[PDB]
Amino acid sequence: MNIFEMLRIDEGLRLKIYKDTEGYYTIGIGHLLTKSPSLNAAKSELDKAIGRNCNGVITKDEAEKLFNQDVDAAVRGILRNAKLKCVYDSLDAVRRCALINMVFQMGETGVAGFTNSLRMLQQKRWDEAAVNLAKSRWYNQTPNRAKRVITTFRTGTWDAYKNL
Repeated sequence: MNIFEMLRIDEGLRLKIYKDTEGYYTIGIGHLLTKSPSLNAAKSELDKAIGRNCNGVITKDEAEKLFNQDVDAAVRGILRNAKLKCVYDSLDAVRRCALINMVFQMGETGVAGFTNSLRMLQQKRWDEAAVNLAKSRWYNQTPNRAKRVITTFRTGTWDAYKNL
């Protein structure tokens, strides 16, 4: 299992514009297009992102290309962020995947706000951090996904994704 396989379990693959759990316009493998309520604004972001006239629909191929850029940007964001890099560098390979997943879903900013959990993960207090991460809007809004990520930080294994 790797970061790409893991995120594709969590995000899915949709070739037509769709709405987030949050109601936002997305496509592909969790690629948010706009937080704006117009399908028209979304369609315009899509064609800008792909470089063609898409009419709301993309190929597998374009989906994967967007996914490649997004994971690359997530990693680079972690590495550029003062709060995040320090925790990343301290973690093992599997837990590193779990932080990347959070960054992809919520953005750098969002994750950097989990101050106390970050602190516990750096300290390698796995059980405590798992309990603290669960006290969040994130966990309450997307509990099955959050709990997969949380088990990943708790165990350091890919067990939560075996099932799936």
